[PDB]
Amino acid sequence: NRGLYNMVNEYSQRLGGHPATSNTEVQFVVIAGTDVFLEQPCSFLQEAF
Amino acid sequence: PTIAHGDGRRPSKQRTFIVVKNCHKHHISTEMELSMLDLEILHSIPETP
Repeated sequence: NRGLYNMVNEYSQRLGGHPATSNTEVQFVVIAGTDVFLEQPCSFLQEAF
Repeated sequence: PTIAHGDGRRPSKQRTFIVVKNCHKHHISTEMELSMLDLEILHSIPETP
Protein backbone atom coordinates (compact mmCIF):
# COMPACT_ATOMS: atom_id res chain seq x y z
CA ASN A 1 0.00 0.00 0.00
CA ARG A 2 2.96 2.35 0.45
CA GLY A 3 4.33 4.49 -2.34
CA LEU A 4 5.36 3.21 -5.75
CA TYR A 5 8.95 4.04 -4.89
CA ASN A 6 8.61 2.20 -1.60
CA MET A 7 7.57 -0.85 -3.60
CA VAL A 8 10.47 -0.39 -6.03
CA ASN A 9 12.87 -0.11 -3.09
CA GLU A 10 11.49 -3.10 -1.19
CA TYR A 11 11.68 -5.24 -4.34
CA SER A 12 15.48 -5.37 -4.43
CA GLN A 13 16.42 -4.13 -0.96
CA ARG A 14 14.71 -6.38 1.59
CA LEU A 15 14.32 -10.09 0.92
CA GLY A 16 10.74 -11.16 0.33
CA GLY A 17 8.22 -12.80 2.62
CA HIS A 18 9.09 -16.50 3.05
CA PRO A 19 10.47 -17.73 -0.29
CA ALA A 20 11.35 -21.37 -0.81
CA THR A 21 14.79 -22.86 -0.38
CA SER A 22 16.98 -24.12 -3.19
CA ASN A 23 19.10 -27.25 -3.47
CA THR A 24 16.88 -29.32 -1.23
CA GLU A 25 14.81 -32.40 -1.96
CA VAL A 26 11.68 -30.31 -1.29
CA GLN A 27 10.91 -26.66 -0.59
CA PHE A 28 11.26 -25.43 2.98
CA VAL A 29 10.94 -21.78 3.99
CA VAL A 30 14.06 -19.61 4.28
CA ILE A 31 15.01 -18.52 7.79
CA ALA A 32 18.76 -17.89 7.38
CA GLY A 33 19.66 -16.09 4.18
CA THR A 34 23.37 -16.82 3.90
CA ASP A 35 23.63 -17.05 0.11
CA VAL A 36 20.03 -16.35 -0.89
CA PHE A 37 20.49 -14.62 -4.27
CA LEU A 38 16.88 -14.58 -5.43
CA GLU A 39 14.30 -12.12 -6.73
CA GLN A 40 10.61 -12.67 -7.29
CA PRO A 41 8.45 -10.58 -9.65
CA CYS A 42 5.05 -12.13 -8.92
CA SER A 43 4.99 -10.83 -5.33
CA PHE A 44 4.86 -7.30 -6.74
CA LEU A 45 1.95 -7.94 -9.14
CA GLN A 46 0.03 -10.69 -7.32
CA GLU A 47 -0.53 -12.79 -10.49
CA ALA A 48 0.27 -16.35 -11.59
CA PHE A 49 1.01 -17.41 -15.14
CA PRO B 1 41.68 -18.59 0.55
CA THR B 2 38.37 -17.21 1.86
CA ILE B 3 36.26 -14.05 1.95
CA ALA B 4 35.13 -11.91 4.88
CA HIS B 5 31.35 -11.67 5.23
CA GLY B 6 28.92 -9.53 7.17
CA ASP B 7 26.46 -12.25 8.12
CA GLY B 8 26.99 -14.28 11.25
CA ARG B 9 27.65 -17.37 9.14
CA ARG B 10 30.00 -19.97 10.56
CA PRO B 11 33.44 -18.99 9.28
CA SER B 12 35.55 -21.42 7.30
CA LYS B 13 39.00 -21.35 8.88
CA GLN B 14 42.24 -21.93 6.99
CA ARG B 15 42.01 -24.96 4.71
CA THR B 16 44.53 -27.02 2.77
CA PHE B 17 44.40 -30.06 0.47
CA ILE B 18 46.96 -32.82 -0.08
CA VAL B 19 46.68 -35.11 -3.11
CA VAL B 20 48.87 -37.98 -4.26
CA LYS B 21 49.41 -39.39 -7.74
CA ASN B 22 51.18 -42.66 -8.54
CA CYS B 23 52.89 -44.25 -11.55
CA HIS B 24 51.74 -47.05 -13.84
CA LYS B 25 54.05 -49.54 -15.57
CA HIS B 26 53.60 -50.93 -19.08
CA HIS B 27 55.18 -53.88 -20.87
CA ILE B 28 55.79 -54.69 -24.55
CA SER B 29 56.85 -57.98 -26.13
CA THR B 30 57.24 -59.63 -29.51
CA GLU B 31 58.50 -62.94 -30.89
CA MET B 32 60.64 -63.65 -33.94
CA GLU B 33 61.73 -67.03 -35.30
CA LEU B 34 64.86 -68.25 -37.07
CA SER B 35 65.86 -71.64 -38.37
CA MET B 36 68.77 -73.66 -37.05
CA LEU B 37 70.28 -74.16 -40.49
CA ASP B 38 70.46 -70.38 -40.69
CA LEU B 39 72.00 -69.87 -37.24
CA GLU B 40 74.47 -72.73 -37.70
CA ILE B 41 76.09 -71.41 -40.89
CA LEU B 42 76.83 -68.14 -39.10
CA HIS B 43 79.42 -70.07 -37.08
CA SER B 44 81.36 -71.93 -39.77
CA ILE B 45 83.86 -70.36 -42.15
CA PRO B 46 82.75 -70.98 -45.75
CA GLU B 47 84.90 -73.18 -47.95
CA THR B 48 83.72 -72.54 -51.54
CA PRO B 49 82.05 -69.60 -53.28
